[PDB]
Amino acid sequence: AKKDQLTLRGPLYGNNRSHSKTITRRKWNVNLQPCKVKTADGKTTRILVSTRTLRTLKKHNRLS
Amino acid sequence: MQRIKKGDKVVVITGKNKGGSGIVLKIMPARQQAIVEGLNKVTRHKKKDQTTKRAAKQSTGKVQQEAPIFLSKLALFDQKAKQQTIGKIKYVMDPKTNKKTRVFKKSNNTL
RNA sequence: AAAUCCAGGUACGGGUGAAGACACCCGUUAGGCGCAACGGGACGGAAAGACCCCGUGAAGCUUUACUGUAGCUUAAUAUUG
RNA sequence: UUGUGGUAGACGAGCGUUGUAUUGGAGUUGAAGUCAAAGCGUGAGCAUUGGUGGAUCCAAUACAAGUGAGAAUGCCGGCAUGAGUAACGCUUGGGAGUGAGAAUCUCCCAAACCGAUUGACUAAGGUUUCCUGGACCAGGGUCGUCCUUCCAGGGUUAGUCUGGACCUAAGCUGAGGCUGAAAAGCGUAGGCGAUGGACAACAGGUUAAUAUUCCUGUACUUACAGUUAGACUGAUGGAGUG
RNA sequence: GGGUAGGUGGUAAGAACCUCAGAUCCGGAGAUUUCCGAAUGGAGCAAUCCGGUAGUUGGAAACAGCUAUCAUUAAUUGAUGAAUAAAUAGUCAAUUAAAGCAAUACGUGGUGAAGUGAAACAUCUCAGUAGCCACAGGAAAAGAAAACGAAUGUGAUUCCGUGUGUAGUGGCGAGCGAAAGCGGAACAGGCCAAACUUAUCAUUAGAUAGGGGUUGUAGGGCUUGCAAUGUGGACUUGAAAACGAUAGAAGAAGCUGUUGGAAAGCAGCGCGCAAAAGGGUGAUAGCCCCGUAUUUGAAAUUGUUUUCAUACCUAGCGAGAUCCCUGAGUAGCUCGGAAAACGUUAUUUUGAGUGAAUCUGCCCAGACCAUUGGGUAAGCCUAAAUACUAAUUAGUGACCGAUAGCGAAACAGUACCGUGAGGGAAAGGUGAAAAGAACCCAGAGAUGGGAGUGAAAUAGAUUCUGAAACCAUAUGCCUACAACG
Ligand SMILES: [Mg+2]
Ligand SMILES: [Mg+2]
Ligand SMILES: [Mg+2]
Ligand SMILES: [Mg+2]
Ligand SMILES: [Mg+2]
Ligand SMILES: [Mg+2]
Ligand SMILES: [Mg+2]
Ligand SMILES: [Mg+2]
Ligand SMILES: [Mg+2]
Ligand SMILES: [Mg+2]
Ligand SMILES: [Mg+2]
Ligand SMILES: [Mg+2]
Ligand SMILES: [Mg+2]
Ligand SMILES: [Mg+2]
Ligand SMILES: [Mg+2]
Ligand SMILES: [Mg+2]
Ligand SMILES: [Mg+2]
Ligand SMILES: [Mg+2]
Ligand SMILES: [Mg+2]
Ligand SMILES: [Mg+2]
Ligand SMILES: [Mg+2]
Ligand SMILES: [Mg+2]
Ligand SMILES: [Mg+2]
Ligand SMILES: [Mg+2]
Ligand SMILES: [Mg+2]
Ligand SMILES: [Mg+2]
Ligand SMILES: [Mg+2]
Ligand SMILES: [Mg+2]
Ligand SMILES: [Mg+2]
Ligand SMILES: [Mg+2]
Ligand SMILES: [Mg+2]
Ligand SMILES: [Mg+2]
Ligand SMILES: [Mg+2]
Ligand SMILES: [Mg+2]
Ligand SMILES: [Mg+2]
Ligand SMILES: [Mg+2]
Ligand SMILES: [Mg+2]
Ligand SMILES: [Mg+2]
Ligand SMILES: [Mg+2]
Ligand SMILES: [Mg+2]
Ligand SMILES: [Mg+2]
Ligand SMILES: [Mg+2]
Ligand SMILES: [Mg+2]
Ligand SMILES: [Mg+2]
Ligand SMILES: [Mg+2]
Ligand SMILES: [Mg+2]
Ligand SMILES: [Mg+2]
Ligand SMILES: [Mg+2]
Ligand SMILES: [Mg+2]
Ligand SMILES: [Mg+2]
Ligand SMILES: [Mg+2]
Repeated sequence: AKKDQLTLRGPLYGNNRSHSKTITRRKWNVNLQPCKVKTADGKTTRILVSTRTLRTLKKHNRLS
Repeated sequence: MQRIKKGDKVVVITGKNKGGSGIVLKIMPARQQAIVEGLNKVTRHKKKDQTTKRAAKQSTGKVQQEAPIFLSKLALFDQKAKQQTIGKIKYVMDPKTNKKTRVFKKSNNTL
């Protein structure tokens, strides 16, 4: 599914309000992007994470 | 235990037959009835049926048998007492044999 | 068996009447009851008119009617040196 | 004294049903129900007697309601009218017999239609409708002693037939895996999937009902073991054929 | 274990047996438990087909009996091991869990309409309802203030009444509608991270296993002393006792006469009661029977509570130092949404982007700033009051009494309808007792008329009572020149 693999954070369902306040259901999807995380110099899996989790990994010196 | 057993003398205290003394030949606990010999004589109109070795003859005319009687209408008959009377019974347990025995309440007669 | 059937013992002419009468008014005619026929009438039977109108009814379709939207396209921003 | 027609409508006073609470009373010497009659009331309504019936019911004062049926092309059940009317959905005569009863059942002789079919073998489906004896509640558009109806008993025999233990087509399922808010969708290896491919039995007879299945006669095929003789054996893979 | 003298389940008579060495029956605990079904050796059109492996018994083997085992996923461990040296991916084996169902009911979360109302309709309402899906539990959820809120104030959460249809929010229209405070039900607060320290990992640890700590009238760590050996838990094992649950035992008191088929009704004379609740017995029984009030009893399983011991957790007030720690892609901010009564806004939440500080710190008191005051976010667990009843036991009803009550009083989700999902009926009463009509007559027989049983046969299996419409028979009256709501 369109969800993170490190965390479980997924899509966010809400309303699409326009002029005249017409209601139409819409879905916000997470910015899923591919990244490779080294683990003890091995198993460089090409995991699919969000950009928020990618920033967390970057500031943690690629720790997960 | 039971008020009426198979064998003891019994009489009827209500109905057309009053003071009818007899011996209980068989007791049905489920239907609360009791077959007593000589009382409640009914005469089924015996037909003729021939489909078996015994049914080839099955000689049955005006056979009078026994009709069952409600156990409530029955009352135990006293024998040990010189002047016999109809009464109710207890369920005392004598420690001599530790077995329950019926004893009348208007006298001291066992069973 | 069947649809039908408010209860019926259910004539014709002129008139009248919710405006075209077996039943009302005035006249005429007609013994009681069947059977075989043919359809004049009973505004005959079957279908809460499909035509018309009404309802701030429904549905299908159309468009430069309104409000939106899938899709398509453009830019900013993140992945992105 | 003035009044008393009346729809929509407003107001007031009452009847009746079921049950509950308090009092009293009746009832196998006959309660409710139910039918009939020549009664009483201003109205809803209320009694008396007799028949039937077989165990509950009544009066008063209050209280609570699933409390009042003529209509809704109202629902359910029964019964009329139409009406003994339309209809009874392609096939004749006679002789003998059974039987309480025969145009309709059994047998026989004809007769009339089918005869690229109303004839015979089977697939699919039907699921005992098949055979024997008995019956005539119901069903049979009439009748019935008779039936594909009902009752009781019985009937379907495979190494070779039709399908599995063999194989695949369309397609289905599908560990991992991919995709997707969830349920799930797609899909690889494998596995299913005939309407196709490969595979050894023919002739006759027999019972009321089964027969390449049972019986007779003559055969064939595939496995395993022992044995004799010969030969080096050669697949989960390659190739040819299929 | 209880309990007896009968039993072999109902339509059900008969045949044949069992049973007083204690049967049938009731209660507790066990044994066996075919096939399908989560179905799980493989398949498949459910209750079928086809197997593998390791044993063991017959055979000369094929083979055939009799046993046990063989699905998938996840976690742990061990072995083996590619591209490619090492190492992973992968493969195999062992152990432990998960699958599914239902209680037409409650809980949480995700997703989420429309009929309708606004007398049209699009904002809005309906409604975060129906439905779909995931996860449970015996309840769930929530929960210990970065809080309410305006005060010499209260001090987790949950539920009930009021505050009130109030403040407010709404094409300011239809409508929607709290949070404080007050009165009640119940009441409980605990524990990690970081400092600091110990031991070990080629100690590059930035990792593992321990001691120390859990905060707001700030807490803890660093150094230095006094007082402590207790009280209490949401807590483990045992032992003992009490109160129960699942069979039971005992359990008082009436005769006579009358109508009647039958007395229990009626009448006379009595009696018992911690029992006058109820059911049956030929009518309407306190004293006929079973029971009820009351007193009692458990071998075995199981529930609650209490006592004792036993683990685990659990402990105060000072001094100095001025040093360290207090939860970061976090709180804020911007762009689109939402939650709260609010139609987006101080507070809460998040899809995209950006991004802080460290007790002289940070957040809050409806934009915002300053003063004052309140509180300590970015970590976790939490009994009670609360929601519901498919089921077990007892009981109740100014609830129903075969068109009513559950669709279903009977063998009802049946017969039947449909390819399927699905839809879905009608039907109860003989008599006290079958004593269910032997026998005669007519008839082929069913059946009818007598006889017989019975109080009643016009109670006869067509079986309580039997209404009307409807169809026939008959006493009496009228009707064939007669226009008829
Ligand atoms: Mg809307
Ligand atoms: Mg008719
Ligand atoms: Mg005129
Ligand atoms: Mg019309
Ligand atoms: Mg319109
Ligand atoms: Mg509309
Ligand atoms: Mg673009
Ligand atoms: Mg008047
Ligand atoms: Mg009354
Ligand atoms: Mg009467
Ligand atoms: Mg009514
Ligand atoms: Mg009719
Ligand atoms: Mg007729
Ligand atoms: Mg006619
Ligand atoms: Mg005719
Ligand atoms: Mg004709
Ligand atoms: Mg014909
Ligand atoms: Mg003919
Ligand atoms: Mg011809
Ligand atoms: Mg043919
Ligand atoms: Mg049949
Ligand atoms: Mg035949
Ligand atoms: Mg025959
Ligand atoms: Mg006939
Ligand atoms: Mg053969
Ligand atoms: Mg196959
Ligand atoms: Mg084939
Ligand atoms: Mg044949
Ligand atoms: Mg025993
Ligand atoms: Mg709407
Ligand atoms: Mg509207
Ligand atoms: Mg409207
Ligand atoms: Mg909880
Ligand atoms: Mg007893
Ligand atoms: Mg007693
Ligand atoms: Mg009584
Ligand atoms: Mg803020
Ligand atoms: Mg809202
Ligand atoms: Mg402060
Ligand atoms: Mg302020
Ligand atoms: Mg903090
Ligand atoms: Mg019913
Ligand atoms: Mg009925
Ligand atoms: Mg069917
Ligand atoms: Mg008779
Ligand atoms: Mg009748
Ligand atoms: Mg009757
Ligand atoms: Mg005359
Ligand atoms: Mg004349
Ligand atoms: Mg005239
Ligand atoms: Mg006249």
